Amino acid sequence: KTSARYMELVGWLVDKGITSEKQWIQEDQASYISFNAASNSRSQIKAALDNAGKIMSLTKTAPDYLVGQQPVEDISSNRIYKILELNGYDPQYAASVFLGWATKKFGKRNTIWLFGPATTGKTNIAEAIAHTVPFYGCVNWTNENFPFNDCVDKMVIWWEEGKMTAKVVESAKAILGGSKVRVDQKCKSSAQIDPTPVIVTSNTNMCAVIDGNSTTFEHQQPLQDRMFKFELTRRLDHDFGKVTKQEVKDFFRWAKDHVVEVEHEFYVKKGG
Amino acid sequence: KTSARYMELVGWLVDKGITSEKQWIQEDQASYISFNAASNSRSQIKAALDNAGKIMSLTKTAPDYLVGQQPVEDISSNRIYKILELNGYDPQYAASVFLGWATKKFGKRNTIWLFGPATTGKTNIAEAIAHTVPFYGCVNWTNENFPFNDCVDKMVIWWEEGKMTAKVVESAKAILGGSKVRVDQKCKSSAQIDPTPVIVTSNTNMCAVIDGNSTTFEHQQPLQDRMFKFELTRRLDHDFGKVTKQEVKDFFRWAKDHVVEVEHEFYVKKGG
Amino acid sequence: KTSARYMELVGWLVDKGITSEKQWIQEDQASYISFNAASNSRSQIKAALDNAGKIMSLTKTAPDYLVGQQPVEDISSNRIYKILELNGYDPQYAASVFLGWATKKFGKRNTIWLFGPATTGKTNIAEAIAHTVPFYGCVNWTNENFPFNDCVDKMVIWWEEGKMTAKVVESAKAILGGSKVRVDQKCKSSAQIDPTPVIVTSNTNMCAVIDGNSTTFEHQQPLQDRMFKFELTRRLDHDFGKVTKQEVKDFFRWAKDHVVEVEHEFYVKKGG
Amino acid sequence: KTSARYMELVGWLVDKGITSEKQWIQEDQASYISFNAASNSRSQIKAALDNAGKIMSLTKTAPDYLVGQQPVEDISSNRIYKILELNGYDPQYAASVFLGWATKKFGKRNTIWLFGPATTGKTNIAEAIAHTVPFYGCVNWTNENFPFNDCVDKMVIWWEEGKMTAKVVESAKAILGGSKVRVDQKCKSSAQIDPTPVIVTSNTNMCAVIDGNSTTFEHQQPLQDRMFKFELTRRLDHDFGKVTKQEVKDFFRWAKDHVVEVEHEFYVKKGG
Amino acid sequence: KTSARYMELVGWLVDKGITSEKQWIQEDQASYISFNAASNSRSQIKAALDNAGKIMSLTKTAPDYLVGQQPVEDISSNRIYKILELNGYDPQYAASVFLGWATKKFGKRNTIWLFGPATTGKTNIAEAIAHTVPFYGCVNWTNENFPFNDCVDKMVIWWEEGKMTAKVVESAKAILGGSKVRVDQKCKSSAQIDPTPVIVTSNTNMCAVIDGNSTTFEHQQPLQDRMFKFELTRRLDHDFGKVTKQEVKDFFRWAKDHVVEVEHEFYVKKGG
Amino acid sequence: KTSARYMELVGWLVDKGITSEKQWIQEDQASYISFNAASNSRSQIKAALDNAGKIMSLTKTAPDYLVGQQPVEDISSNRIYKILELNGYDPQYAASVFLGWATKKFGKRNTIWLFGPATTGKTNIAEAIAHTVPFYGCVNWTNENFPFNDCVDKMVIWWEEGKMTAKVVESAKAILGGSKVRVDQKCKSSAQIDPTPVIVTSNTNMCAVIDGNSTTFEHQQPLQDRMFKFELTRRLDHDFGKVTKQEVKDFFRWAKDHVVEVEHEFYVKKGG
Amino acid sequence: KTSARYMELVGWLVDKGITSEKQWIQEDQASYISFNAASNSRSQIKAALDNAGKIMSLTKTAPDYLVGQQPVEDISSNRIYKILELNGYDPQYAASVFLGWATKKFGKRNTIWLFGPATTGKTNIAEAIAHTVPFYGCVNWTNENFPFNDCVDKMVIWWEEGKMTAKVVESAKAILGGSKVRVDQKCKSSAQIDPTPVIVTSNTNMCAVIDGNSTTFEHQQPLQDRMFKFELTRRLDHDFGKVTKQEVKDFFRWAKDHVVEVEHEFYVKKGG
DNA sequence: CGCTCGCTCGCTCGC
Repeated sequence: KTSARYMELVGWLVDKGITSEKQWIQEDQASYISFNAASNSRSQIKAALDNAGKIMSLTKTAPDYLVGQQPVEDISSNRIYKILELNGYDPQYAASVFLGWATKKFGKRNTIWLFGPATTGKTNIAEAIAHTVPFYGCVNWTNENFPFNDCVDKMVIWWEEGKMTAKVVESAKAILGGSKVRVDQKCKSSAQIDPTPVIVTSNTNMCAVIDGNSTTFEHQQPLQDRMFKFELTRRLDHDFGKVTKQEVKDFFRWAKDHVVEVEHEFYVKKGG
Repeated sequence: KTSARYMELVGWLVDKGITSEKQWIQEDQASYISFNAASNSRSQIKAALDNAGKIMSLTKTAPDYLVGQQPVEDISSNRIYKILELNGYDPQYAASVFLGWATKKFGKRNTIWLFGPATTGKTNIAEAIAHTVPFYGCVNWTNENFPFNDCVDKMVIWWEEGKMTAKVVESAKAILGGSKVRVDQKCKSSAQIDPTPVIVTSNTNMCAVIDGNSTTFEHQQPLQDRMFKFELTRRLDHDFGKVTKQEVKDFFRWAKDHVVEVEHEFYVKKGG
Repeated sequence: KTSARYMELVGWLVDKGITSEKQWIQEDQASYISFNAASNSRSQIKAALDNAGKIMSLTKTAPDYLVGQQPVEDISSNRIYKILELNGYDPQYAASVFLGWATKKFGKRNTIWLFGPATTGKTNIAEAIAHTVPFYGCVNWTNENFPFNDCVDKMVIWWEEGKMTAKVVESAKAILGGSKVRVDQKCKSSAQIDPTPVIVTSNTNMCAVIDGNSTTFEHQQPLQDRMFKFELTRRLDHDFGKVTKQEVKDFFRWAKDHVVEVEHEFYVKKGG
Repeated sequence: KTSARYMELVGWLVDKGITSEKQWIQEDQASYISFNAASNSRSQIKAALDNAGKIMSLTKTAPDYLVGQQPVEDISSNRIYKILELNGYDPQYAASVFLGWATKKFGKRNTIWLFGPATTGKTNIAEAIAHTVPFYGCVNWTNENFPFNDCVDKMVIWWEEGKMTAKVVESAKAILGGSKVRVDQKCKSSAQIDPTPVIVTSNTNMCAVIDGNSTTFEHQQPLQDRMFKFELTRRLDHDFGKVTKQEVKDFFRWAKDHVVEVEHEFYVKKGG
Repeated sequence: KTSARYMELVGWLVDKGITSEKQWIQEDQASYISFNAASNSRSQIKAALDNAGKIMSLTKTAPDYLVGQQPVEDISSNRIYKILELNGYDPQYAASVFLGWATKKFGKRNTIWLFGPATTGKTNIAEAIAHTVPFYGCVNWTNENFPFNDCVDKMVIWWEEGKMTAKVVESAKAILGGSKVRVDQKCKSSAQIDPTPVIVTSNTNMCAVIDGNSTTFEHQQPLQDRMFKFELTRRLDHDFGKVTKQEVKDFFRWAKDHVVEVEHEFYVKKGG
Repeated sequence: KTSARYMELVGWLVDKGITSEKQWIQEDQASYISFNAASNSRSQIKAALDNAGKIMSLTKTAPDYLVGQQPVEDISSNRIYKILELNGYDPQYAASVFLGWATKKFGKRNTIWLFGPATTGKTNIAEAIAHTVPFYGCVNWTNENFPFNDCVDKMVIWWEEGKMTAKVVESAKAILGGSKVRVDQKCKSSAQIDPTPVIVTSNTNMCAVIDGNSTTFEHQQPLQDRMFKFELTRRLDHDFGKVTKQEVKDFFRWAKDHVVEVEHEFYVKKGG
Repeated sequence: KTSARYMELVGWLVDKGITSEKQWIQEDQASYISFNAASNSRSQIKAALDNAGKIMSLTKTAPDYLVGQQPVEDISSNRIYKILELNGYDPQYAASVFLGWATKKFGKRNTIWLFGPATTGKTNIAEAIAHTVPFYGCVNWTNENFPFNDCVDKMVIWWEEGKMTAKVVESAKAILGGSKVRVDQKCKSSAQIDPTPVIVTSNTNMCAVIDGNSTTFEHQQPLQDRMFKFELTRRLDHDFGKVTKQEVKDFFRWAKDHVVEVEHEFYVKKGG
């Protein structure tokens, strides 16, 4: 009775696409109606749903999800290639670097840092790329005590606001460096931050260690060695935008199907 | 009688169209009397009411509920066109700006800010906009500790004056432009904030962030870049207010069908 | 057995009219004996009483309970007419203004505040007018941390004391101008505040808006436009109190049977 | 089980002739033991005690309760009369004023202040009069925004000390003249205040209106008109105390059986 | 099973006289073992314990508990008499004052003030006097007026510390003079204050009432006239105190066997 | 069925030896398995464990349990004597002081403070003294809600760290001064606080009243009078440590079999 | 039915090769299905896991787990030997020092300071050392309210980063020196500090006690005595890391089977 | 077959 129901719920959760509350309400909306019409208690169902969500968040990361089912042939039908050609960089090399960084094949340099203000248009593209996946964790830097709130234990962790001070750079260098360690949040919560690809998209200089109020350059070499620098030249135009998911998947599949030379340095040269 | 009673209550709520207790008491109050005379437990009724409210609040976008079956018909039929003609502006540009702010076509301009005294023409417009939508919210600054309370399950979020200290400004700026994040201010407050348009109506200047008890300047640039400037010079006459929903729907349909150029600035131009 | 008894109790409670505790205890006498001899209901009885109170309050108008059966003919018999003649004001114009303000069809001035001497006699008249109705809610400024508290389950709102700040004035201006918004009174308690005729009677100047901890005369024109200015000059002696209901009903009937032209000015015509 | 136990308790209380709680606990010691050994029903007992207190406060105020069937006989048989004769005040006029204030025959003059220093002779009399009534009320002025807390349906009001700030004076002025106002409670609602005889007995000067931290003289005319003035210069000597009930009842009967004409003014004449 | 256990507990509380918790836990512990081995129901046991406590507290008197009948046969035997003789006080007068204060036959003077530090010998003497009786009670004062242990129907009130602000000064004189006062504990607890003798023991100056941030000298005479100042400047030699019950009984018998004349005032005539 | 099982569990717990949770888990752990196989209610098991702990604790005070039953007959047969000879101090005087402090002979002095560095030998002595008793507690300043939260009938308390804030010193002086007080440490847990022997072992100066961040010399006299002081000279010896209960028992026996003079100061006499 | 499942789980955790619940769930496929079909309670499973962990920690120490049964058999084919040859250090001397430090017989030496940047391969070695042991804890030291919370008797603790304030120096010395004390973890939890070594691997300075914003240099001798200086400023190669447990066990066995000179110093220079 | 008290489970507030 209970075991069969739990197995059926696990099978229905595995053979579907439920993640957040909005997606679950938009997809299968009859579950809430059935629960309201039946009994007002589903502890086993809630536990099974939580287990399925944890298995989906810890199972597939980004490489098993960004693999498309059909590679595109027309390179002019993608906005990413046009943006890369207008900015002044190689599109194939950038795609290969992105595929190598998202697969966990770089090593210590597992953090991509961007440059530019909020009027460049890259923030919307980054938000769309972060929301196109299932689990997503935004790094809300609002206090100087706990930098990671609800962004731990997800799929893709990205930062869109907040500046790291001098009291958090020592922890960021060990968290974003790509090492598995168990860290306790508040008191009754102890998670394990694993090595995942985290993209940093801000405006200020991330390598400048802001020691409270001033700026002290005492450990910029490790932050520069374990960090990247991808600058954007051409900004976003008017009447052009809205990053979807099928085009991104096709671009990822085309970049993975044709791998070329991939470099490993700090400052990216003007190639292409 | 449990499942059958819940099904009958759901059917009566779907056919009668009741949202809260006030609407049910004002309209057909026979279902509530029957439920009170029959069983004594109100947990199922509360769960059904919460489910109905959630289904009514989450279903589509904020601009999808303002488009009626009537097309153009008559352009001049509301007080907004008369106010724009008396002050000296264009109606087409204002309609395009409203359609872009309600649909999120600009990306950054997703908040309407007002300025001027109460005897000029803003309080009546705000009251009409709040009364035109039943599922509207208002962030009343009653306390200086946890002012953000009723912020979920609503579309039109109101905003008034008050000593807004530096605390939740960083979380409100990410929600006023278009994002999805949770903000906790007390005990049970874990709830995701959906992207919806927020209207700001105040008598004084709300562009400067207050530092507890004094008006200072710290985060005025993001509020000026995300908010929209709406200056006024004409005085408030007589018989202003009480706008029906049909005129608002006709204006929204005319603005969505007849669109001009796309602009992105703080002030309002008189072109068109 | 239990359902029939509950239905009989609901019918007896609906066919008796329960508005207060003391009146219900002085009128009915076998209800307590029946409840002690039967079961031990509480939640259902409270819900039924709340529903009956809501249906009795929000269902009709406040001006329908003040109509009389015969109009008054002697102008030197009622105390209100004598007070209006001794104060030096028009009686017919004042009656027409009161009838227009009580019907909710006057405009933006839905509140009437008086400013006279200390020991005059208006306090007894205000208390009699507040007690003449069944439901009456006073604005007691006991807890300074919360704004409006005693304002649900009533209709007649009377202000006695309490220093209103800027936030309280801004929250009250949204309801005193004819709008409808949700005002919070505790920790998560939203309720629809409908527009009703609020009568203000105190000795302090209500035009001076306090700016939290200091005094700043900044909200004068809107406070003067959204209200009137009814001052007194004559003083009453001993044996002038004890306002009944037949005289008030006769005065209301005489004012409704003869309605003149209503004006709109802050300064009343001192003629009498 | 509960209804039968409540009926048995009511029958035992009616057959035993119990009125208060302390006397019933000190005398009828078997009823409490039986209630503790059987079912524990405290809510029903509290409701019955509240109903008995309300019935005692409604029927028979102070003159019909503190008036014995036997006469006074000798004039020298009361401490209050001896104190009034030694201080120089009129005894018949004071008795008439007390009978008029305790009977509701004064109208707006329902306030009596007793001016005195430290150990003079009025504090002990006030304490004895407050302790002679089992269900009396005391002004617990221990907080700023927390005025009354235990004075609902109390015909006897005791006052010892406590300077009220400018935030409850407007509510106290309307209640001291025999009115009916709703005060803000410390919980979240508001109780009902009935027109009972409230006496004042402070130590400093009650004529100065404490408006927060200064003295207000512009609004002192109504407080002076709706108040009395009593002075006591005779110090409390040894072998003069112990106020009982038979002497007070005899004094009340002698004052009611011989009423004189007193001038209704601010001060009290000592003629006679 | 439950009735027999309740009867055994009542018998052990009545005839056995089990009042202390540590002694009852160190002696027989069969009731706790039975309650742990049985179910979790303890309403009857709690009611029996409350009834036993009420029966033990019902008794205003300390002479039958402290005074005995065995002869001493010597002048000096207890340490209290030696301390009083070394400090500079009368022996017979002190014994008469103690016998008059322990009997509760004074009337107005029902307080004992002790001047000096806590290391002199007043705290140890108070602890010995409280432990010499079988039923006693102490209530500390840490915050303002919330920490109240148990003192209903007692005869000795403890006062180790507690700085009362300008709020309860007018109520303490009436509560410690010969009347009652309202008590506010947590929430669902309300009682009165009977005329019991409180032993005041402080080290600073209690005559200067702190009014929040300053001093007050307007009602100190009323609190000083209803008390007995006892100067205790002679400190101990090397760990003095620790009086048992036999020594206290012998001292009480020696003080009662030699009674002299003692006046009723505030200043102690130390003439011996 | 339940009573017999509870009696069997109590007998099995008494016929073994309960020390703490870690010792009970390391020794016999079949009680939990038996309780899970028999019943399922954890309340009965918790009550049985509490009864067993109370029965094991109710045996002796502290001096009769810490003193061994084996004589030495020589002054050179313990590590304490060697440490005292190396650091330069009197052995007999130190043993007498320890016997007087552990038995409650000084009265006002009931705390032993060990001053010096961490690598001296005081930590091992403190650990041995804490492990020599079965039930031992510790007071740590980790939580900012309650500093003295470890007080559930503890007979030996050890101090290892924690600042001395201006708040708990007044409560600690009444417990460390030898007086029958009942100070509450949590919420509704005002038990009989007896004068238990407390030991302090820190490296910094514990006589500095840290009032936030500075140091105010105003609450150091009672802590210095109720505490001791010992200035060591020898550091931690290499290859020497881990004192057991045998050395403590031998030292206690040598101090009890050889009693000399007893002083009452900080630095004791070392002549001998 | 749960007793048999608990016994089977305990047996599988004891003799089987399972440590946590994840390994037991991933091992047998039918056991997880049976546990899901039985019940949903996890308290018994958690208790069994805690008992197994306690039995494994009390039975086998860190020496029996870090040392293997077979040696490496190669004095020039290992990662540790290559790192020592590249950094300039002795192999046999380093192995002897490691065996002496990881034995728990030095007295106070329980940590090891390390320098150099994060690109020297120390992070990979720390991750391998943390993954080679089952029970691994972290030092979450960020806020100034809670000191150490993730230390519940961990066998291998790794120090990450954090500004060590000047207040917990005594608590750190009592934990790293083998001082057994019953210190509280947070508020509602407590444990016993056992003598276990904690590894230290970071990039900042451990001697600089950063007290919030300043730097305290008074405490340095205990940190230098209870630590081991290890240089790591020499740059190594790239594309290395990923150390398993077999190599570490072989190195430990080779160091234990061939012991040379062992000293108790601290400043370990690059010998050889 | 009906009245009543003890064992056990459910709604709700404090910390």
